[PDB]
Amino acid sequence: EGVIVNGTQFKDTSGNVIHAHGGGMLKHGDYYYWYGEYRDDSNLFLGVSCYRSKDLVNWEYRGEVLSRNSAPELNHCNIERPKVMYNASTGEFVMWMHWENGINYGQARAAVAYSKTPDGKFTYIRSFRPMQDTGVMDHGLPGYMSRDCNVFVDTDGKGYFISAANENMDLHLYELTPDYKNIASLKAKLFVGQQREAPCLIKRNGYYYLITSGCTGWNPNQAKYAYSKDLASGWSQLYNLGNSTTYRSQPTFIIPVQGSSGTSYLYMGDRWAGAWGGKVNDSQYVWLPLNFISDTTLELPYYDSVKIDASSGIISEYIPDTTRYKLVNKNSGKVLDVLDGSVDNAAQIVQWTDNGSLSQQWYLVDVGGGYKKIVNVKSGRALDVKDESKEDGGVLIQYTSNGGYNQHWKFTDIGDGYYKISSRHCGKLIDVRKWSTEDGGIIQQWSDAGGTNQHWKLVLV
Repeated sequence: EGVIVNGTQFKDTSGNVIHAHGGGMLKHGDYYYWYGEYRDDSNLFLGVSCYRSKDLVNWEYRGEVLSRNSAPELNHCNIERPKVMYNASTGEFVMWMHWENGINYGQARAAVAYSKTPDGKFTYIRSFRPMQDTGVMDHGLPGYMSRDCNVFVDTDGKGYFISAANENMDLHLYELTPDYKNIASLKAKLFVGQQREAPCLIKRNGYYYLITSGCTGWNPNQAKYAYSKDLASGWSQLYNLGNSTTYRSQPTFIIPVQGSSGTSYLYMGDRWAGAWGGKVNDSQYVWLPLNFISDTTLELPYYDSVKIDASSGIISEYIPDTTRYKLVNKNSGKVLDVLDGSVDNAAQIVQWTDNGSLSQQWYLVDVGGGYKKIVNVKSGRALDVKDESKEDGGVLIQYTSNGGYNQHWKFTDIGDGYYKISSRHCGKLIDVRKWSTEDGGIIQQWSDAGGTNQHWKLVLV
């Protein structure tokens, strides 16, 4: 039962609430290590927790690899977004983070630590604003500002540290020295004046990807991403990721989960309790699979429940009710299908002859109220009203799950095993365009006219 429930606080094997906010993860040996921080009664840095696991669902407490006791300046301060990277050369784990006074946010500096072991007590080194010796001044103080940050290890073995500089208006990508504990140079300035936060740096197939968020404090916002063949330059424009609120979360880290089947990239986020006036420690977590339609096209779907099999390297949606269905039109006798049985995103929904194929099989996932999610079997995509249309003739497609109302459907029994399936957005029914009785008939959205081309029978298979 490797299933995770988003919008909640995961519990460790001990039965206690996991506290690793703004955290990250590292895969070393046979274990996945989850690091993170958590405030105390005075909303100050208490400790940087560390959880260990092989299945990625059941987590074991391993103590605080870093504490407010680890150093004198760690006593009364703010530490957030701690990340851990491994060095092949040295063989020691280097840890980076964001340091603040605990009185204000004027000291936008990075902090470093390290340990010979992953779950061992780390030894704090120092806090500093990158390029302090260069003499450069960034808003009153010497050295580039460094708030929201993240780490990345390239294929060539070069370490990288990224953080928001120039008043969180610019992103700075710093190249680390071979030891990962210091900054060698300023690799590049990314997305200047665009004010991107909570950056996540990853790589797939000679393509670098930078998942960022907006700057709106606790309030969830529109996450975006970009790609490039080179870290120095060639970066693309920002492309929207997830919905307008990134599913009520903020991106924190993205790691590749490799297994026997292949590689699935896991997305980690934080549902900051600050949104509803709660303390940081009451923040919940949101984990989702990061899918790659193409080298340039990324997808971040929201599943209220996610199934993970770290062994096989598969991250997909968890369907509570695996019961398969066919939707048969009353007038045509054809069933709900996907054009050319495609698994592509935004593929047109059409009616077709009952041929017992996969594309014609659908799950039904309850989502509260009288509404439900109609999910294709061959492709985990959901029945979607294109562009959230509210008009007659609005085409229906299969699209990535995004919690949108244009993906919620209510079934209304009209008798004899037939239903009127109305959208939650406007209330219009699933309709076969022009009463079509042939294969490939376009499935659309239309007002309840009482026609038989709007009546569908639910048939178990």
